Amino acid sequence: CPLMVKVLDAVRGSPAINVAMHVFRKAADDTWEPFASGKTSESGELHGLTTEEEFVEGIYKVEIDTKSYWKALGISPFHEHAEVVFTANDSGPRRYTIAALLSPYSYSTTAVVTN
Amino acid sequence: CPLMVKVLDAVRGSPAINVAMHVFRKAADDTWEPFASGKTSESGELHGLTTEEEFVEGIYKVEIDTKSYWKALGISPFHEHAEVVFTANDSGPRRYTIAALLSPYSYSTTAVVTNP
Amino acid sequence: CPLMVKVLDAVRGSPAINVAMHVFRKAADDTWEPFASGKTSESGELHGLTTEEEFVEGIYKVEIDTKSYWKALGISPFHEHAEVVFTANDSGPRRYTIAALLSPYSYSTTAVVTNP
Amino acid sequence: CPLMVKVLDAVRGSPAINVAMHVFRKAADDTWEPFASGKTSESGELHGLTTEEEFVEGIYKVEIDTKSYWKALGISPFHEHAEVVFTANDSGPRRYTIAALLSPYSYSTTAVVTN
Ligand SMILES: CC(C)=CCc1c(O)cc2oc3cc(O)c(O)c(CC=C(C)C)c3c(=O)c2c1O
Ligand SMILES: CC(C)=CCc1c(O)cc2oc3cc(O)c(O)c(CC=C(C)C)c3c(=O)c2c1O
Ligand SMILES: [Cl-]
Ligand SMILES: [Cl-]
Ligand SMILES: [Cl-]
Ligand SMILES: [Cl-]
Repeated sequence: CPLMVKVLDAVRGSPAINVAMHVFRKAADDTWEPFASGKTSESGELHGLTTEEEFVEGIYKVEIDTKSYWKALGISPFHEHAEVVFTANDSGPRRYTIAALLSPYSYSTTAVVTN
Repeated sequence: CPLMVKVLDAVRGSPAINVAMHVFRKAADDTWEPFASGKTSESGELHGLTTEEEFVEGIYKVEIDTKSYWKALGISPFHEHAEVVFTANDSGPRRYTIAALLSPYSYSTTAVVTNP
Repeated sequence: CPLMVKVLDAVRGSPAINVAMHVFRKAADDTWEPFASGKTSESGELHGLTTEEEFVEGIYKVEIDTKSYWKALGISPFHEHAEVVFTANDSGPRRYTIAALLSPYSYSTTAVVTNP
Repeated sequence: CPLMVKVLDAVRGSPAINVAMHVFRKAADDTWEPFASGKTSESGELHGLTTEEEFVEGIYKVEIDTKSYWKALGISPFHEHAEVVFTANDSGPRRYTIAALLSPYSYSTTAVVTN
């Protein structure tokens, strides 16, 4: 898997578990084509979204349903979702780990791109 | 103003100047309609995007063109843009300051919401 | 002022009001000497800590009492405090804005350094 | 190991490798007693700092030498170091992962506390 997403909860100090997200690829008509989704594990991770053959160069969006997470906890959130939009593989296939750290009125997202 | 955006550069320790952004509002047919746009000033701030009367309840998206900012400084960053999507004014008018803190492979965004 | 600190609350989307902090300056004998202190205002800002003449070159530490802030809101946070340690004015006088963004198990801190 | 530290580099999109840090425990005279140190691995992690028996309740500081890291990269940094100060184990032994995300003029630190 060349794409993994990890989500953490800055209020509880924990992995953010059962967070849903969808991954889209930008089509030629500039619309977002869904192609993968899942929800984070007990470790806050979502693995197995795609394969090296399928994950070709292009622009991808990860839309993380943070609002449902905060709703489940009874805490009023600001954002509808956290969106991470990036071009992949522009220099060849890489492993991408996208990390998101969530608070009700703020989030951070980082990419760690390795070999 | 009821909506202000501030952008900071975490590599240089400075305001992020001349950063373009576009704001959109979700229409009744679920499409993103253009709402306003502008570029940050020398203080990293963009003021005057809207007015209290125009900024009605709805779902708004701010798309901040962080990629062009980094490319002009010679850096090829990870993100295409930083997007902030939120419901505004659901419990009456509020003032929103969106802050974005930028690095080449990371950004943070925060909102400070005040009751006018 | 040459040194300003701004503190924001990422749980409530608000300035972090009445947050205490102490500033220290490293002495010639390598101990931390008291330099200034104060609490944030209703805007989450603490101004007036020092002056251009007093704020000489050196290593400064700002210790922000984030634990008391969260405890007064009913939260038992992870950190005892947020500490910001930095060399100031090494290439002549600068203006420093330190920003801290607080959550119960996380904080971020940023500096914006401007040449007066 | 009840204490692990992970450091990431927000400029390069990578683990922050060979970052030195020291862990201190606050003594009865309010001074900081060193007790563990190390440098991060190729994955940006530092494991094996302490043991469950030794890591008793108390106030601990992790001082991460971020300034040497940025110096090694030729990039002017703001902070002398990143300090993480916390009380441990106040409700019994936990596993603590301290994460730090570094930029030249900013850092973030988070704690994930699990079982
Ligand atoms: C593939 C590799 C060497 C690291 C990818 C990776 C990871 O495997 C675990 C991680 O745990 C983390 C746990 C945290 O509490 C945390 O704050 C981060 C940094 C995420 C931010 C502040 C956007 C990370 C983080 O970036 C991170 C992370 O980037
Ligand atoms: C003097 C100047 C051009 C900017 C200094 C400055 C400021 O005057 C106000 C600010 O408000 C902020 C409000 C926020 O919600 C916010 O998230 C930031 C970013 C700083 C973090 C994530 C620690 C800042 C921020 O860094 C900031 C900031 O750096
Ligand atoms: Cl932010
Ligand atoms: Cl603000
Ligand atoms: Cl962090
Ligand atoms: Cl983790």
